[PDB]
This record gives sequence, structure tokens and C-alpha cells, in this order.
Amino acid sequence: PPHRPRPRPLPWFPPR
Amino acid sequence: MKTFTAKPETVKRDWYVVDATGKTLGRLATELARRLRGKHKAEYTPHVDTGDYIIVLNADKVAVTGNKRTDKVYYHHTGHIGGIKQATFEEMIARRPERVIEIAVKGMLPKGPLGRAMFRKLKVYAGNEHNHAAQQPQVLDI
Amino acid sequence: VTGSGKKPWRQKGTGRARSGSIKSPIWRSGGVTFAARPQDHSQKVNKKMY
Amino acid sequence: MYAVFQSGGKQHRVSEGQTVRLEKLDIATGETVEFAEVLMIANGEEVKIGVPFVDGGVIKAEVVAHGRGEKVKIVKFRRRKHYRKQQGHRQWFTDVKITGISA
Amino acid sequence: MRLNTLSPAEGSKKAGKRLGRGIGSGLGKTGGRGHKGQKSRSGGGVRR
Amino acid sequence: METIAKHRHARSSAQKVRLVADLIRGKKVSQALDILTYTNKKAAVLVKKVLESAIANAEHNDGADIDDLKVTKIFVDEGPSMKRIMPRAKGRADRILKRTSHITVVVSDR
Amino acid sequence: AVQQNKPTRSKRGMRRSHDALTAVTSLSVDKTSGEKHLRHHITADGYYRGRKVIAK
Amino acid sequence: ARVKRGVIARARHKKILKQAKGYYGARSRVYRVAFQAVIKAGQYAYRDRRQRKRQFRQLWIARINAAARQNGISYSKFINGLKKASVEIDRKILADIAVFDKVAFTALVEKAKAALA
RNA sequence: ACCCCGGCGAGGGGAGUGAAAAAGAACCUGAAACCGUGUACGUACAAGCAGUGGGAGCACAGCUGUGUGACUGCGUACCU
RNA sequence: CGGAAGAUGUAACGGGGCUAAACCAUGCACCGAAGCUGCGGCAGCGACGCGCGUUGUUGGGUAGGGGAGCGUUCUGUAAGCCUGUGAAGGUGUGCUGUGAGGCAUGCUGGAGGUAUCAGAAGUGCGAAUGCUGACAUAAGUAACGAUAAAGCGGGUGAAA
Ligand SMILES: [K+]
Ligand SMILES: [K+]
Ligand SMILES: [K+]
Ligand SMILES: [K+]
Ligand SMILES: [K+]
Ligand SMILES: [K+]
Ligand SMILES: [K+]
Ligand SMILES: [K+]
Ligand SMILES: [K+]
Ligand SMILES: [K+]
Ligand SMILES: [K+]
Ligand SMILES: [K+]
Ligand SMILES: [K+]
Ligand SMILES: [K+]
Ligand SMILES: [Mg+2]
Ligand SMILES: [Mg+2]
Ligand SMILES: [Mg+2]
Ligand SMILES: [Mg+2]
Ligand SMILES: [Mg+2]
Ligand SMILES: [Mg+2]
Ligand SMILES: [Mg+2]
Ligand SMILES: [Mg+2]
Ligand SMILES: [Mg+2]
Ligand SMILES: [Mg+2]
Ligand SMILES: [Mg+2]
Ligand SMILES: [Mg+2]
Ligand SMILES: [Mg+2]
Ligand SMILES: [Mg+2]
Ligand SMILES: [Mg+2]
Ligand SMILES: [Mg+2]
Ligand SMILES: [Mg+2]
Ligand SMILES: [Mg+2]
Ligand SMILES: [Mg+2]
Ligand SMILES: [Mg+2]
Ligand SMILES: [Mg+2]
Ligand SMILES: [Mg+2]
Ligand SMILES: [Mg+2]
Ligand SMILES: [Mg+2]
Ligand SMILES: [Mg+2]
Ligand SMILES: [Mg+2]
Ligand SMILES: [Mg+2]
Ligand SMILES: [Mg+2]
Ligand SMILES: [Mg+2]
Ligand SMILES: [Mg+2]
Ligand SMILES: [Mg+2]
Ligand SMILES: [Mg+2]
Ligand SMILES: [Mg+2]
Ligand SMILES: [Mg+2]
Ligand SMILES: [Mg+2]
Ligand SMILES: [Mg+2]
Ligand SMILES: [Mg+2]
Ligand SMILES: [Mg+2]
Repeated sequence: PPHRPRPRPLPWFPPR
Repeated sequence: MKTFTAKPETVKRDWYVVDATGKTLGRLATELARRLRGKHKAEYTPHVDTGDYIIVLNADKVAVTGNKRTDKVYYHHTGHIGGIKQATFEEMIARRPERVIEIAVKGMLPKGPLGRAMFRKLKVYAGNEHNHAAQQPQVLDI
Repeated sequence: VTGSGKKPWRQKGTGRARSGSIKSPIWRSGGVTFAARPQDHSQKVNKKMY
Repeated sequence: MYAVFQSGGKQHRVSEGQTVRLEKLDIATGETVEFAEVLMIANGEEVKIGVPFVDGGVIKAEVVAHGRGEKVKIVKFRRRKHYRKQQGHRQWFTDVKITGISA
Repeated sequence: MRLNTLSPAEGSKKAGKRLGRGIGSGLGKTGGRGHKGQKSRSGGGVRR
Repeated sequence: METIAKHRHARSSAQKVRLVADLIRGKKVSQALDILTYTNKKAAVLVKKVLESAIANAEHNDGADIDDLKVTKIFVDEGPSMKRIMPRAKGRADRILKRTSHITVVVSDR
Repeated sequence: AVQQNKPTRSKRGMRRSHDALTAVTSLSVDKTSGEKHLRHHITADGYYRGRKVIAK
Repeated sequence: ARVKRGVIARARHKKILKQAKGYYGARSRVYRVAFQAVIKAGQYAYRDRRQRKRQFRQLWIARINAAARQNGISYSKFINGLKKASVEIDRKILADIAVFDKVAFTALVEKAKAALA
């Protein structure tokens, strides 16, 4: 069976 | 007072000629490797080539014991996938007899630049003639 | 140290070391780990030793 | 002419006029020291081989200098095991000048 | 008897332990607390 | 003996200017000026003005003869970088460096 | 895709071993005006192969 | 009593970097890398003081063997002969003599052969 | 100040001030990373933590010192 | 001896090679470690004589316990001492100690520094996806933001 979830995105954070 | 070290620019290298006829390959090769390295000289220095130039005649008539003549296999890989090639001692002697001695000796010499330099001093001929009269090689019985 | 108790960035996801306070002693402008207070240095001397 | 002698648990091949660094001898500078245990003396073609010592074989030397050799650094380090140790070392020596070799 | 010729008695003044100042000290890294567990932690340790 | 001219804080990265500087290092100044005139690089303009200034300095300040002058030393050093912002996708900003260079030309009759 | 290790200044220089400019092999001289020019190009004063070919 | 670390820290870093002179790339330039290089250089030097004594004896023996065989005897028999003859010359000296004074070396070989005969 | 190159530029070179301008305003000191120019030596048949032990040759300063390091034995970073 | 087939490449002696350079037996030589011995040096503990001598023995270490030090800033000693006979700092070199270190001195710097013995600590950093600044790398690489589109003559200008 699958051992990983299908890839997803992260929420936006103030980048720098 | 430091231990003596041979110097590449002052080391004396002589020329020898050996007849391979009927000699056992491996037992000839060890003596060649010894002399190419200069292990027979008191000035032996591991980082200097103090050995001698050696001509080997009649490489095509070198001997092997047992069933090696038909059963000793030489392998090489071309570097292409599936490119394992092979040749028996017999096939090698027919196609390129000089390679048999050269291969045996190369495997008994140090690996690295110095060992490659040492091997350049071996001159192997299939027949009984060479073109090094100018170097005046002395006969060497091995 | 003057400044708010706001967490500089969220605990996970940003790829930065975790931070809790702009006032951490690890940070430039942060607190002193073991900040001095006014101290009394006087020692007792037994009358007879004096 | 050269001779072989033992000193400081080591052997030395010397000719007259050579300066030789030995393990520290307890002999003041300027003073002469005799090495009476000569293993071999070779004067050209004549070769006297001690068994182990050459009878009547002596080497006269003058103590030129005492001193300490170049500093060596000892480093001990065991990776991942929070262990490291350093030490310095300078070995004492005595320089001697060989004045005479007698058979 | 001058202000720069007075000395404490021998043994009267022992230097305190300074944890976490390198290998040579013998108290570097973990500072004598060993590895992990409650007692290695700041404020760690069980009550009387 | 030797005369200097410099352009400090020239608006070009040292990497780009050094390409041109390499062409003229060691040359007679007349040959150098020709080389620079037919090099299609912005840096060739910058370097040529410094070289021309060095020649004028040698003549006016040091009473030298243009005919004898060689480019004996030329080097480009990194000047200060001006920092600018470049907006990228998704609210991210990148730093842009506006690199500058210090160009030094030394001419001499030796 | 990105480097796993920072390339050295040595490798940087090796890559740039082919970045050098070539100086113009040789300039030509106009036979009339005497001006230098790129071969097969008109001079700055509008000469080519001796002949005045353009104004300005 | 605030203590600033600059002056002392600079001196310590400089001491390591001076010991890393001649090393390649970051190893002679960058303290983190140089410190590891200098420690490793120290570890090898310690090991190599031991190995040096092994390498030289190995060299002396090889040379003695060559010279002995020129005089018609193997190293192993030669050394055995010298011991039976009560000759106490060490390998460093034998190797030295083998190179510089071949006549004296032949004298030793004869001495050794006599002791076995 | 003034002179000179430059676009009546930027920037620079002289001159001059000053104890000092590598104190010239991007200004006391002016480290390191990082980037160059010059010189010495090595390097285009050679395989790996890049050192270490041995070691020629070349350059250089007073047989030693200093730089370099062909060739060769050994040798898989550090922290956790 | 046969029984004995595997997937990147010989690949089931480390290799060369070997009919012994294999195996069994017996023997004597030699090589071989940081073991042991030799020579020199250091330190701990203990004897033994008077802090020194003589001698035995010990000295691999993580957690961890014990002992002894180096250096930094600050206070006293110090209205002392050093300092254009050039302070601190910076950068070299030489010497020096078992180590942390120390001393001297060339250059830079241009006004401070501080013995000794005590005293107090914001007292030592390579790591914490540490914090701030500076600077690399990828790289002169991707890109230069709608594929409605330019061409030429003249002008001005250092340059279009
Ligand atoms: K604040
Ligand atoms: K901080
Ligand atoms: K602030
Ligand atoms: K504890
Ligand atoms: K100044
Ligand atoms: K090596
Ligand atoms: K870690
Ligand atoms: K302790
Ligand atoms: K100094
Ligand atoms: K100074
Ligand atoms: K004081
Ligand atoms: K860090
Ligand atoms: K770049
Ligand atoms: K470009
Ligand atoms: Mg090998
Ligand atoms: Mg809240
Ligand atoms: Mg604060
Ligand atoms: Mg009271
Ligand atoms: Mg411990
Ligand atoms: Mg831990
Ligand atoms: Mg646990
Ligand atoms: Mg625990
Ligand atoms: Mg807590
Ligand atoms: Mg937006
Ligand atoms: Mg990785
Ligand atoms: Mg390119
Ligand atoms: Mg302060
Ligand atoms: Mg101006
Ligand atoms: Mg003055
Ligand atoms: Mg001032
Ligand atoms: Mg300044
Ligand atoms: Mg610097
Ligand atoms: Mg080559
Ligand atoms: Mg490679
Ligand atoms: Mg190896
Ligand atoms: Mg196969
Ligand atoms: Mg040994
Ligand atoms: Mg031992
Ligand atoms: Mg002893
Ligand atoms: Mg032990
Ligand atoms: Mg111990
Ligand atoms: Mg001065
Ligand atoms: Mg602190
Ligand atoms: Mg740091
Ligand atoms: Mg750490
Ligand atoms: Mg990261
Ligand atoms: Mg970046
Ligand atoms: Mg690319
Ligand atoms: Mg592309
Ligand atoms: Mg593109
Ligand atoms: Mg657009
Ligand atoms: Mg137009």
C-alpha cells in the first residue's frame, strides 16, 4: 500500500 | 647523517637482453619485475626508478604449466555495457604474444606513476631479433 | 527589554530556526541571560577578627 | 677512514672532523669524550670488524654543544568522543666533533 | 606588610567550577549532567 | 617615472572590465588605444578614458613622451556594491547588486 | 537542480579560461586619408579603398 | 565587568591559520576548515613518528638484501651469520656500508659466511 | 586657489594646506571572509578527506635558512 | 573427480601469477606491533636517606569524580611604573614554556598602557535549521513583465 501522502502545498509566510 | 637516497639524474641504468624461450611465464615475470624496479641494487630507493632496461626476446615461446595454455583466461571490459571480453592464453599467443609477458609483468609492478615509468623500460619482442644494438645489451640468464 | 511578546514567525514551515521572542538572549538587542541586579558586597567580620 | 661506534642506544658512522649529534651525554662542553666500543674501523681497503668490538679501537671526540632539538607537537584526538590533548616536546642532544680514530 | 604583599592562607580560596568552557576543563559540553533525561534539563530534577 | 590614472566607482562589475583590461596589459599606449577603439564592449570606453587620462597626466605632470609610454600595469578592483530590490513572484523580493569597479592604469617609459 | 557543494575559485577560473577577448588582429590603413579602419569597413571620415564614399 | 572577546579570539584564530599555511583552498583560509586540517595534521604526525621508524628499517633491509645477494647470500642467512659471528652492527649502518663502501660490505659478508661454514 | 585629462561630467593626476591627506569629507584605527596585480616554484598519462612521513629538482638569503614540491609509504572531515 | 544455474564487469586466492608460490610432516633461519629491550626526557604514587638525592612502581580513556593552571575586563597596590627613547590596537619575524600561553623586536598606529600580590567576574565559541552585519557560490547563468511592429530621413547631443 502507499507509504506516503500525495505531495501538497505549504501556507504562505512573509519571506526574507 | 641521513640515509642515502638515489637521485634520478645520477642513477645508472644498464641494458639487458633475456630469451623467454621455454621459461615459465610467472617465474620469468618476477625476475623481470625485480630488475625493472631495481630491487637487485643496493641503491634501491622506493620513490626513484633505479631499475634496468630489459629486452625480452621470443615472447611467443614462453611456457606455462598444467592446462594453462588452453585454460588460462584473460578478461577485459571495454567500458561499454555487456562489453566483457575474454581470450585464452593460446589465443593471446597467436594474436599478440608480447601482451602475455607485458600483462604478467605489469601486474607485478607498483601501481602509480613510478610503476608506469618502470614498465616503459621493458621491451618485449615476439621473435629473436631486436633493434637495440646501439644500446649494447648484455645477455641476462633468468 | 522593550518589545512585544509576539512570536517572530510560526513554529514550523518557514525553514528558519525556531524563535519565540525578539527578546531572547541569543538575539542582537535581546536580554542579558543572567542580568545583574544591584548587589550588596559587604562581608561580615567577626568583632574579634577585626 | 671511518669508524662505527654505539652511543645513546644508537650507532654512528663517523670520520675524523665530523660533527655528530648524540643523545645527551653528562659531559661538560669543551671536554673530550672517548668511545671505547668501536664496532668497525675501515681505513681504505683495511677493514677491522669488531666481534663485537675492535680491540684497541677508540674514537676521541670533543663535546662542542649541548642543546634542545626542534619542538615537536604531540596531538591526541578521538573523534566524536570529546577528547583532545596536546603536548610539546624538545629532545636534548649533545654535539661532538670527532678528533681521532685509533685502531 | 603592604596592600600588594598580603596573601590568603593556603587552601582557603578554591576556584569554583565553571561548566561548559571546553574540553580541557573536564566540565565541557554537558557540564557534568550526563546525557539527556529529566536531570540534564534546565530546572530539571524531582522533588524531595 | 610611472604615471597613474584611476576611475573609482566605475559602473561595471570588475569581471566585465577585467576582460578588456587584459587586452592592453603590457602594450605600447598607441597600440592600446587602437585595441580599445575597436573593442565592442562598454568597458572598453571606460578603460580608454582612464588610459587617455594617464597619458595626459604623464605628459603634463611628468613631462613624458607619448611615443615611449607602455601600459606597465593595469588592474581592476571591486568597488562598493549598491543594494537594490527586485520583486519576484509570490511576494518574494531578491537583492540586486549594482557592482562597481575601481580601474587603475599605470603608464611608464620603462 | 542545484550544487551539493560550493565550487572552488579554482574551478571558477578554469571555466573562465575560454572567456578571454581577442584583440582585433590587425587594423588597415586607408591609402588616401591614412586613417586606421576595420578591414572591409569605411573609415570614420567616410573613406574606403582610397575613395571618399560618403559625406560625414 | 563586561569582557569583549575580539582581541583574544583574533589571536587564537590567527594561531591556527598560521599552522595551516600551504594547505589547499579553505584549509588555509577559513578557520572552521583550517582547525580540522591542523588537528588532522597533528594526528598524522603522531602516527608518522612511529611509521618513520618502520619505513626506514624496511628500506635498510631491502638494501642489505640487494648487496648481500650481490655477494652470494640472502638477507636472512647474512643476518644469521653476523649474529653467529657476534657482529653487532645495526641495519642502518649495514645499509650505509652496502651503498658507500662495497669492499667493507664484502668483508662483512665473508665474516658472515665463515660463521655459517 | 591654480593647471591638466574628461561631457562647462563622474572620476582622476599635479599644485597647495596640514604634524599627517594610504587624515580629502564613501574622512581616527582600519582585522577577517571575499576579489585582484606582480614574482618564485609546481602543474596538461593523471584517479579519492587533499594531509602526513620520506624526498629529488628549481628559486632565493646568509653548509644551513626560506619558498616551492616531481616521485613515493600511510591515510574515508568535524559535531551530534 | 562429478553432483555445482543468476542477473552492470573478470568478480568464490585481494591482484599478478603459481604445479608449487598447493597440501601434510619435520626442522632451522629471517620479517613482523605504539608489546619487550636500549638511550634521553617528563609527571604521579611509595619507599629510603637529608625541599634535595637514591630507588621501585605507575601514567589508553566516554559519562563522571578529584587536582593544578593560562589568558581576558574591571578594583586596590598606583599622584607608583612605562609611554615622539612612540601607549593600546593591527601586521610580520625570532626566541621560549608540558599546555592554555609568554617575551623580544621590524612595519603600521598616533595616546594611552600597566608590573607585582591580592580582589571581583557580562571571563574564553565551530556547531544550537543560533542572532546581526559583511561577503561568496550557482553565473556573467535565468530573466529584462503580453508576439499591436516597425522602417528611414533630418535635429539636438560627448554619445541617439
Ligand atoms: K524594541
Ligand atoms: K547576537
Ligand atoms: K537597537
Ligand atoms: K555531576
Ligand atoms: K590617519
Ligand atoms: K604523499
Ligand atoms: K550536530
Ligand atoms: K577539577
Ligand atoms: K608582535
Ligand atoms: K605596535
Ligand atoms: K594591577
Ligand atoms: K552558526
Ligand atoms: K558570479
Ligand atoms: K553580459
Ligand atoms: Mg599499495
Ligand atoms: Mg496572543
Ligand atoms: Mg540590550
Ligand atoms: Mg558591629
Ligand atoms: Mg570526563
Ligand atoms: Mg546532548
Ligand atoms: Mg538515554
Ligand atoms: Mg542522566
Ligand atoms: Mg525551562
Ligand atoms: Mg503581490
Ligand atoms: Mg548531502
Ligand atoms: Mg564562459
Ligand atoms: Mg569595558
Ligand atoms: Mg574634480
Ligand atoms: Mg608629530
Ligand atoms: Mg587623534
Ligand atoms: Mg580610515
Ligand atoms: Mg586583509
Ligand atoms: Mg606530466
Ligand atoms: Mg580527480
Ligand atoms: Mg593510501
Ligand atoms: Mg558475467
Ligand atoms: Mg617497532
Ligand atoms: Mg611500551
Ligand atoms: Mg628511561
Ligand atoms: Mg599504558
Ligand atoms: Mg589518563
Ligand atoms: Mg610612526
Ligand atoms: Mg560569555
Ligand atoms: Mg565566530
Ligand atoms: Mg562544540
Ligand atoms: Mg539553510
Ligand atoms: Mg546569495
Ligand atoms: Mg549552468
Ligand atoms: Mg542557457
Ligand atoms: Mg535568455
Ligand atoms: Mg516590455
Ligand atoms: Mg534616426
